[PDB]
Amino acid sequence: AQLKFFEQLDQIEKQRKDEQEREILMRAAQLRLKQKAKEMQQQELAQMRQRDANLTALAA
Amino acid sequence: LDLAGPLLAFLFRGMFKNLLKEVRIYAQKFIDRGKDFNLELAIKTRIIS
Amino acid sequence: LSTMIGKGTGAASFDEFGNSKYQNRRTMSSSDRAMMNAFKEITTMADRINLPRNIVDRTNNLFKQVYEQKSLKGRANDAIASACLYIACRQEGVPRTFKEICAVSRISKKEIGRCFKLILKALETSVDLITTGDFMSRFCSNLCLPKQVQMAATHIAR
Amino acid sequence: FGVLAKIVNYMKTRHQRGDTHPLTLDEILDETQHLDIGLKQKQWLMTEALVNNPKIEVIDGKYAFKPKYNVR
Amino acid sequence: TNYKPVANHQYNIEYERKKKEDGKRARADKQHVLDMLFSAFEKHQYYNLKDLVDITKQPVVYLKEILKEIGVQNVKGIHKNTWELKPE
Amino acid sequence: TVPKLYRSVIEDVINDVRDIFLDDGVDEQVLMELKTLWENKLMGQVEEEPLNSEDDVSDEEGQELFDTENVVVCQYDKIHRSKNKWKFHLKDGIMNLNGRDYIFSKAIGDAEW
Amino acid sequence: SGIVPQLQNIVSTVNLGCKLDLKTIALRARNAEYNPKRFAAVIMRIREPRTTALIFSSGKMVCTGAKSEEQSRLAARKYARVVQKLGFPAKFLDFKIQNMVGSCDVKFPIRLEGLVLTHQQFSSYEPELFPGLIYRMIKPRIVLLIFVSGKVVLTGAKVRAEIYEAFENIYPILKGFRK
Amino acid sequence: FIQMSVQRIVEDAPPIDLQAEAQHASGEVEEPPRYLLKFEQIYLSKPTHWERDGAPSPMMPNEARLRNLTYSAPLYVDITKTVIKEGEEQLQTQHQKT
Amino acid sequence: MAYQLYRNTTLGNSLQESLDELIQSQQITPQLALQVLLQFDKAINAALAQRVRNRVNFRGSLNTYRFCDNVWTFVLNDVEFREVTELIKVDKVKIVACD
Repeated sequence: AQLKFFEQLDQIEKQRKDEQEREILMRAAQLRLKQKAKEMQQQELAQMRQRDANLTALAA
Repeated sequence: LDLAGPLLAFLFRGMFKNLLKEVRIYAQKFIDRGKDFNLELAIKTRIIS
Repeated sequence: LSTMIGKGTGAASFDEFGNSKYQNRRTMSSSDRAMMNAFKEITTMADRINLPRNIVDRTNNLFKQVYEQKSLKGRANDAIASACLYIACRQEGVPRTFKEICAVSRISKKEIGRCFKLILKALETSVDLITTGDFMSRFCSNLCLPKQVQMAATHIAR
Repeated sequence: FGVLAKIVNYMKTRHQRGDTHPLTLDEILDETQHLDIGLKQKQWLMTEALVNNPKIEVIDGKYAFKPKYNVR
Repeated sequence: TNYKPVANHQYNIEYERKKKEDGKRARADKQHVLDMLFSAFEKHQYYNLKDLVDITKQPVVYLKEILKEIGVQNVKGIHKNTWELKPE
Repeated sequence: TVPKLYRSVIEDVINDVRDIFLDDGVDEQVLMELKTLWENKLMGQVEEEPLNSEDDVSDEEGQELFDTENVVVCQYDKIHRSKNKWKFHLKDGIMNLNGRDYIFSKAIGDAEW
Repeated sequence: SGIVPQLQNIVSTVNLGCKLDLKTIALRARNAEYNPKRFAAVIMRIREPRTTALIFSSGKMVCTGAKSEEQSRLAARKYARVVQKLGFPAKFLDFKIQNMVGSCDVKFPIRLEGLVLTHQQFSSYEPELFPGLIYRMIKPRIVLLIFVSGKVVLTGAKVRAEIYEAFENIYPILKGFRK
Repeated sequence: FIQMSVQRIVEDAPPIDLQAEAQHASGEVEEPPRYLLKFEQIYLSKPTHWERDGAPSPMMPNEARLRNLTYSAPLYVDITKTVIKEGEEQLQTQHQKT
Repeated sequence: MAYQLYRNTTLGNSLQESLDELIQSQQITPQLALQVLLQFDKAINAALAQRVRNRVNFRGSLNTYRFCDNVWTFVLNDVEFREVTELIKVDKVKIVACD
């Protein structure tokens, strides 16, 4: 479990590097912010998509 | 001296520009709605004549 | 009972940022603006098939009667105008097919026919039944057939 | 965050019940068919941002007394 | 050939076919419509009624009733008076 | 044929669930055990209010309750009916007839009511 | 005249007196279909009376396809009893026949041109729109579709007496234009 | 005028470019279609008078004088319409003698 | 949260039973089982859509039908599934369709 905590800290470093190692690619042509915005958009679709599942289970 | 030809050419320039303007407006309405406007209906024949 | 104003001269007519004519003139009422637009549409449709001005005037009168009668207020304007044009052609003795009217109007044939029935009911009038000889002249001329061929076709149909 | 505004609507209907009592977020989330995980933590960050502007009053302790004018 | 007699214009029949296939927007249950509205508001704070109708895919009258229940119209200097999806 | 399609489906399913198994932090041996068990398991009434005047105006409702008979599950593109007959453009789907499974892309059907 | 029209379709409306759940009815009924995107009611069909009924959430139902008044009433009662079997408090209130349709043949070709010429006030003959002549009788409020083949279809009637009376009125007129 | 100037005026006019105003509020990656119209090849017919029947017939000058008609000739233009819906296919329909 | 059609078939039933066994053994959590079912639904839909290229036919009589939420529940009797390569006879069939 202590080793799993260390692996989680390494994954946090990897996400920082990926977000910042190219927050720079965008500048050369905010990546984290863009990803967050993309995540926000799906929520509405997901549920419109999701509750159909509930009624289809009742139907079949 | 401006004879018949050049005078009518000036008038036709103006009226053809107006005709294209009217086609632009009429087609833009239908395009905004998403209908595929008919070119023959867009042309207002009365303008030039 | 109105007027309108132009630019005039170049001085105080345009003000702080080009006020123009102090305004835009802004005239009239819908009970006349809608009729005006319908008249414009009727003239356009008639010119599309080279209808004479007398048929245009008869169509305008028919549309005025229908529009004031108001039994077709729910039907879209252009359909009423197209049906009025068809009825005017029928009354003048030179009928155009419903498809021919639809060719020059954005309204479909079905809607034109429905508005035609409604206009006949509202006006409490009637139109003489079309005969095969009514369309012979236009059909033969558009086909560029000789006069003898047109006569033969008319006689055959009759 | 939308589920949060929905919780606000829920506590509004709770006022409509007239049985308004000092509450917390877990019981509301349960009665509104929603879970208690780190999602509740991020939405609670949003909820504290709400507590910075809770015209619909959401205080931390004994709370939820929205109406600026309220007697019966 | 110009203005040839046609029963119905081609563009109109295409548009009518599309509309018929799509059908009218159905009146969904209040709970699901409310949840979708709340997610939409989560996207960001201000929505116009037209695009909100597009997002929710609900009848305009039913959506207006549900939105009047919770949301409130604010007169604003953005362009015009629009709806606010925050209940308070 | 159908078994070969089933094996391809197995490959697709395992490939599709690998990412979820990494996301949830669970060890990959679960997928192997799942595949093993899955394969093993497979192989003059004026007062008209009373409606009781008529009886036995229905049929047995136990068919839908049983569902033991053959079952076809698919997707429909067009379904038309003209006053007697039902017509079916059912697209790609699956059929369970007499236990043996059938696979199809275009299904055309005509039935009478 | 020696000819009596035979009914081809009867439309009757009856109120069940209770609100209903269309989704529940669609899920639980036998032959019912519900497509709120297409139509706001539930369409159900029963084969023994060979009729179709539309059921609305307001509790009002419309039954069509019945060839007889008794068949229409029995079919409406059967639909109401099916809804009641689904647990709803369905009743049979203000059952009424809104429209009746009848058909017949005069057994001779008819000159619709002469007919419309003589009865232009009631006739409407537009071959472009519809090959059959539309006659709007006044004393009975019946609309008659008269065809050159001799077939006559009457509609708009509330009772069978209206159908029979309208045909009795129209038959001498048609006999006057026999081809 | 007729032989050269009318055709040159038709050709000089810029092609009509039309597109929808972000219709459907979707991803809108140039999703609104682009409609392009280009006029070409103007044609003139001989002077013609269309009667109340609508049947075209040649119009002699003296008939125009007597019946107060206007001596005019029909004017026809070929128009090419291109639809670009960003569907990777562009269709260029041609309308002849409009 | 998907179409969820093939769950009530031989394949879906076998997958569900296997997931039930692992749940009984505590090897997998129910959330993981649900995720596996969702991924299976996606994969099976794609596989049938893509790798199936055969056209089939059938005829018969209809005894019942139902429709709700874009779900047809036809019930046919004495159906004959005819294909160019083979013909199959069935006394009764239930056709569940969705879109």
